[PDB]
Amino acid sequence: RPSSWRQ
Amino acid sequence: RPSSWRQ
Amino acid sequence: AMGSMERASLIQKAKLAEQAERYEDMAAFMKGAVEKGEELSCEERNLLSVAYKNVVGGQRAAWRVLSSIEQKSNGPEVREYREKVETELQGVCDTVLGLLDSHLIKEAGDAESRVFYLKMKGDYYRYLAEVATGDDKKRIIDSARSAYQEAMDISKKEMPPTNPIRLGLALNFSVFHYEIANSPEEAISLAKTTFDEAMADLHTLSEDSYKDSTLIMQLLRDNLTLWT
Amino acid sequence: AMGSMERASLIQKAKLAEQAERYEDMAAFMKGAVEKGEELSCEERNLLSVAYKNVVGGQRAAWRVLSSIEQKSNGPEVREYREKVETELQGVCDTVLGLLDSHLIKEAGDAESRVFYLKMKGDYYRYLAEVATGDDKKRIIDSARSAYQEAMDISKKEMPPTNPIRLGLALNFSVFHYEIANSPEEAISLAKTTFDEAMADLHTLSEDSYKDSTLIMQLLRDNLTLWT
Ligand SMILES: *Cc1ccc(-n2ccnc2Br)nc1
Ligand SMILES: *Cc1ccc(-n2ccnc2Br)nc1
Ligand SMILES: [Ca+2]
Ligand SMILES: [Ca+2]
Repeated sequence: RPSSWRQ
Repeated sequence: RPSSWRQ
Repeated sequence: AMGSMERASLIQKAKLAEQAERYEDMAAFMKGAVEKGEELSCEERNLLSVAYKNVVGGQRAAWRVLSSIEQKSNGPEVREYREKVETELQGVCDTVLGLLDSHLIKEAGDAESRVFYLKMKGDYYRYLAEVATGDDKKRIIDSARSAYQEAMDISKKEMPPTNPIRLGLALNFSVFHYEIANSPEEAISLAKTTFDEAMADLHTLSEDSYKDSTLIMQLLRDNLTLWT
Repeated sequence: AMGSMERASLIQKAKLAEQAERYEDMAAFMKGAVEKGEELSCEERNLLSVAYKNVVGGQRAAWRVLSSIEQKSNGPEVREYREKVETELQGVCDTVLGLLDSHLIKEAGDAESRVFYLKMKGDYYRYLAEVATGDDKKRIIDSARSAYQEAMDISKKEMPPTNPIRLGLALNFSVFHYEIANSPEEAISLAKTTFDEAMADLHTLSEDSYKDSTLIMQLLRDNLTLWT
């Protein structure tokens, strides 16, 4: 549900 | 490039 | 590899893998179900088709990316990796064609099942033809043509012009004509005649059948728009 | 399995697999490159991370679909298939953690490489924690915490507050606090302090570095908006 690191 | 059958 | 699992369990897990978008798993489950030796229901045929179409569809998309890079370049790495993906794609097509030949097609007596499997056989020979370059390329093309043609003959005799499998078969045979057989006029003629004869049969359909048929008719229309 | 291929060839093919969106292949190529025993460059570390994050990311998404179906239901098939996906996910996490332990982390002396690998170690223990239920769940959680904490300590000492790996590490440690450790106040405090200290350092950056940093700051902001 929350944003972890992504490109 | 053309469309074959798809769902 | 699925020999110890119940047929019903393989089918149930194929549906779960579809929900999870795990199409490799889905294909392996449905391969196991086919290898139980019983004929497949309408729903089960759809699961088999969806699973392998998604697996090979990802391989085809990757092969096209890599083939494009290879063409622009022309070390050995791009060619080697395109070859690796190509071999994996060919193995999946061979697996599907083997299921159809042992023994789905020979046990399929109803028009809906026999046309469904022959359309699959045409499709997977078409995917083999997309990557073919050697001495068997012409024979691969004719194997696709022959399978599609038998399916067309049955569908015209046994199915209404709006039947979704008849429409999808005609759509894909027209793509075969255009992209594989270098016969764009045949492709356009087949698409137009298929669309027009379906249009004239729509009045016979329920609202839900109407929706099923017009969806595939729109794909024929999209191709005619692209091609003319 | 990649022992006979040149290191440079494995890296080149990893980049091709990324272009083709073949992340399983990409991960296997980068595993082979790591197993050559040489340290990894900044670019190579990114390839390794991207490959495995995409592989495990698909497994996590499938596990969540199946876990949701299992919870609504509560035959053995849903549980069995969730377990199968879970075991495959755990195997991939174990593989990555093994690469970090043999011997990427111990050879990483620069802050940028050591923080990068310790953030990875925290991430893959976090993914193990997402599915953990047995007697080792608390130890898995503490292994993630310990790895993140060492990375945080180094990054605060050795990196500017806008450094993208420092920002991404803080983002993921905050997600760990919120989702795994049941510490939403710690999660929010870490995200706010990280964002505010990065904002005050933006004036030192070039336009391209500014873009890199504000991208990850927006993810911190998105979480704060979700959480408050
Ligand atoms: C090739 C193909 C496969 C399935 C279908 N379809 C759509 C809706 N019902 C059915 Br059968 N059409 C074409
Ligand atoms: C976890 C992580 C991985 C890479 C990056 N990143 C983005 C741009 N440059 C770099 Br290094 N941030 C966070
Ligand atoms: Ca029969
Ligand atoms: Ca070193």
